[PDB]
Amino acid sequence: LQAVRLYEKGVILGYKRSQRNQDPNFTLISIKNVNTKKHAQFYVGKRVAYVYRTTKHHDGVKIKCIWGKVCRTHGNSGVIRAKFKTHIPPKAFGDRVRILMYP
Amino acid sequence: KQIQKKELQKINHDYYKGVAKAVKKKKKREEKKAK
Amino acid sequence: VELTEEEKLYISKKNLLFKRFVEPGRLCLIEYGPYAGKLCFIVDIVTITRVIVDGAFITGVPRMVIPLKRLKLLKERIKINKNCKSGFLRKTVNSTKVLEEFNNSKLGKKMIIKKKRDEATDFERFQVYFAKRELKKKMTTIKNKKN
Amino acid sequence: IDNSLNTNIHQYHIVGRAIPTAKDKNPNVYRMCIFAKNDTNAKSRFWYFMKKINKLKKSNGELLACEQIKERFPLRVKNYGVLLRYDSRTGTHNMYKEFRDTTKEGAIAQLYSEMAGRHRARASSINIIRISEISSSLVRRPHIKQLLKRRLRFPALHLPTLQKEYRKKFASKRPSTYRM
Amino acid sequence: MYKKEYVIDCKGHLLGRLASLIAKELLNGQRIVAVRCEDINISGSLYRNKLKYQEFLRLRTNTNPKKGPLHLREPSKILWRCVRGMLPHKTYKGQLALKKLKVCVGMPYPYDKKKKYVLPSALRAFRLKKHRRYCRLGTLSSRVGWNYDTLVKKNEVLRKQVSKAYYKKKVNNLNEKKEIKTEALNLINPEQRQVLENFGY
Amino acid sequence: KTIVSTQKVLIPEGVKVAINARKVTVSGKYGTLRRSFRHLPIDIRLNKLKKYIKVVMWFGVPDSLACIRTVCTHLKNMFTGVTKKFLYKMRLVHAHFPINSNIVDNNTRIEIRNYLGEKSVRFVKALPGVVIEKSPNVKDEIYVSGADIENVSLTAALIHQSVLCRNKDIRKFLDGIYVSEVTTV
Amino acid sequence: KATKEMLKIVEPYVTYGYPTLSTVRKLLYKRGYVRVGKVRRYARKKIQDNADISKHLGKYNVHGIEDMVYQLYTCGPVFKKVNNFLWAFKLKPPRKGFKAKRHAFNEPRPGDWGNREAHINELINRMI
RNA sequence: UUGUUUUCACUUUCUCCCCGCACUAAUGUGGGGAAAACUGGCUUUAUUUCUUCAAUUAUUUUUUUUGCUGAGGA
RNA sequence: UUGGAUAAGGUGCCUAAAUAUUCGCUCAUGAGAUCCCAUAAAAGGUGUUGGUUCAUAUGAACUAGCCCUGAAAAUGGAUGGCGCUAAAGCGGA
Repeated sequence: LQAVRLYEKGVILGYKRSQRNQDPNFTLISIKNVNTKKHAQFYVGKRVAYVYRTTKHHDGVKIKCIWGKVCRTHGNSGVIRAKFKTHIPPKAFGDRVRILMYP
Repeated sequence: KQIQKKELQKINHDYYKGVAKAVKKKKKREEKKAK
Repeated sequence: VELTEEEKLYISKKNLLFKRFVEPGRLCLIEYGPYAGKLCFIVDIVTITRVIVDGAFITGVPRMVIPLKRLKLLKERIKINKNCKSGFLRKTVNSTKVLEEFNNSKLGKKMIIKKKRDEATDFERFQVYFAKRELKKKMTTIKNKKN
Repeated sequence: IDNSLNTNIHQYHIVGRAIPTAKDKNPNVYRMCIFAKNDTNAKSRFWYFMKKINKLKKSNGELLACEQIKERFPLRVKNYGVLLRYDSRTGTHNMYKEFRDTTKEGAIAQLYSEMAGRHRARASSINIIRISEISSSLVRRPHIKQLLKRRLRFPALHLPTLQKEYRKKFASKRPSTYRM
Repeated sequence: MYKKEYVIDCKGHLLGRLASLIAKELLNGQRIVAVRCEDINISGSLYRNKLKYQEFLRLRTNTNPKKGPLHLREPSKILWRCVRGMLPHKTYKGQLALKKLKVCVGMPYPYDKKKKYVLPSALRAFRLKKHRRYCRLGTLSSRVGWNYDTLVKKNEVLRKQVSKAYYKKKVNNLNEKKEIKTEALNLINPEQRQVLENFGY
Repeated sequence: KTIVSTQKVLIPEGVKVAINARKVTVSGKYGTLRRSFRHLPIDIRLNKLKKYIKVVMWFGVPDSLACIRTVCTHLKNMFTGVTKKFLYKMRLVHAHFPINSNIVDNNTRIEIRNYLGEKSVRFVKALPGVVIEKSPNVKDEIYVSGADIENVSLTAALIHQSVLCRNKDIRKFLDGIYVSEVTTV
Repeated sequence: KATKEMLKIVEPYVTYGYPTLSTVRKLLYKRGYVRVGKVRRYARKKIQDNADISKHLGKYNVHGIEDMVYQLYTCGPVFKKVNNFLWAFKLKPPRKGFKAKRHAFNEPRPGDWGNREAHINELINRMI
């Protein structure tokens, strides 16, 4: 009905990572319907918004967004690396991100 | 390039002939030795 | 030397567990690799796991060697010779119109409509949505009348 | 072309000769075709065999030719019999094995895989002697004999190998291995 | 992965593969519910798996077995423990992932009326060669001391009857709806018709 | 690994068979037998108008190929059992203590007494579809008959194994019940 | 003979081959750095110009990056001077990775060290 | 003490004949024989947009979508 | 410090990356699973797989891959754990 969507759903996995070591500069993101590197390449360069709610108002609003960009693919199974302006808090692992059709 | 193809065919033909001749001569040597 | 009604009836009703063998001329559909989604014809068998498939010059698959596990055999099979090559294969494929016959089966139609469905433009997507809306309206009217 | 399908064994024809000295003026020229990943490995194997059979080493020798033999008919299926010498964990043995495929290189790759899988014979322990096409009349191994029937057909009991795209995790209903 | 929760039917699924897939989904913050956990299959003979469980059973803390490895016998609990072992349960995030999983034997009241999914990557029919022995988790649990196998079978046949009735009713409804559609499809405008049959609707 | 291997079993005259998903059902004048072979990879081609059934296995390694003849022999045993009951003649041998056998429960649950003078009743219950009686010709003989070869043979084995002697020289104390012969009716 | 014998003792720790003209040229153009300062005070600088090549190597009539490429590809009369003037190339890791640095290139198993002959060019291209 | 030459034996059939004559995994089959020649191979003439013109190497020229960075202030 | 790309090693989950592709072998009623490294032998097997040499599709004798016996210790227990057999084992590519 109302509230059009025009973005793809993604899930925040961990940071860019090895065993026993983390690099919280890139966040791993999974796409709703991408399971290959070739398909994941389609979304490179798109802006991704992590929209989350706060307990109390901050600019008259209870919602705030952390912006980021899809930098490159990760692995062979359609996981991407995203770089945000500020590091994604590990509270957000498993949470939902908008990956928008623009640019 | 027909003459080139002919020339390149003959060298490979002769190489295979040499390989087959070696195979036959080693087989003959083994047959002679077996008895 | 001939058995007539009994042979025809029993052979027709035999209903084997395994049909669509790996004979030469069997029409298969590649489901893995760079050629996945394309049709081809088994021309000969090299090993138990490896075969040679020559999609004729009409299905965009070169005469190549493929592992058999990458194929999906379909109902169709043409009567090509075990020895025959690409040109005669194209001749006989066009003669028997096996490709046309495949593009009438449940699988063939499904692939055709899916292929022409994901190529739909935005306007075509809205067109099908609008048509479905009109159809749904008619459905509700006739269902309400059915009471 | 499918690189994942394609192995990288090739047949190389290599010709070499000892550097002429004062003792001998025209050394006999040694010629052999071998199988290797590339021409460099091919030359290395050629010099290894030169040293092993003849008393001729890389230092005292020179190359004369190194080319690649390509199969005349890469899409005709043919039967190959390959003689073989390999050493085990306790001895050295010769064996004769048969294959059938389009190219001698493919047959050799098959042989290497079979040796590794059956006798744990690493490639360093293998010496290929005399791979050659054999007619259907004198094929010896039953697993090749049964492939030359007048009309060969069998079912396709192999499991499906779908694309990674369609290899989805959650299925709506149980798929059938029965197929067809 | 992107649903509110995934209900999966564990019948004919290999225990370890199923647990691995489930654990990855849980770690990615996906809630799953595993039903019919007593029909999970395990590779290897029933005797071999029974021996493995006896070796597990012989294992308790000498000082005070209350603290020892709680062994558990319900196949649902066995699957739950396998998933936990496949999971970093000693951290906060791992604990959340573990608690996002629900396991049942049979199909209880909410889950017998929703779609059950299947992981083809863990189906016995696809992962085990037909000439090699396998085990049934329900019978293994019964031999170990679960003693609730037959009751689950009774409940399952009852659920089969009610599901059969529902399926017949649904099939009749779908047939009558298709009959409605094929006739109402003649009442729409011809160019709408062309679009619908061009795109296969 | 052979490509295809088959073996053919003729269907006798008085028997009717039905095979679906390697679940065979055999019916004859002496009852009905029902066997399942879902543990083997095989095609069972049943021909009715021309009799016979062919068991065919594709891509069989020798270990699996060994089962083709096993299945064929099982099928022909089913045929023979359903057309003429399998019969197992057993003999009761004793040195000094005659063995008192009593058949009760409409030719089932045979009871054995006086084995080595133990005056303690032993008994075995016949498997389903198996009939135990005593031979009307020889006094120390027992007939174990039925359609199912496995059932009747297992019942005979149960009779034999229920009466083994303990703590004595087995080769000197020969007494017991032994399968003298196996035939049909 | 001298350099070949020197290379022989270090063979298990290097890989080498025959560079060919295009890879020599692109090595010089993309990774070419040069020792500019007075002797033993060199101060590595990217080429970016022919001025310093002329300044140091001009007396051999080799002022120009193309002259350097020629003298390197063909073991020309001015080779030692050009090579010594050229700073050692600092290469990035291969794009697709190595096979196994532990084993020889000529070993039947995957390996990396030794003489690659003409196969050094494909490796340089992804190391560049 | 090397070349050179010769012999037979090599293929497809939805062909025909005989035997088992339905025996097959089979809408066929096993064994034994004939046939030409579609199939396959070769030789000519014209074409490569009906179709192919590959692969590798050397030698060159571009291109789609995009990540990060902007030292300095002559 | 910011990006990129790798080494060693890995890619079923724990754990970032293949339930990848391709070819064989193996069923273990104490399978096996990365140098150092965290034990295993002589001697056997009519388990199965592949070779070699003799005898009119049979009988033998060898050979060597995996598997099995040989193979018993004390708190409860460790291929790191879960587990894995159309491998997530072994040998390759």
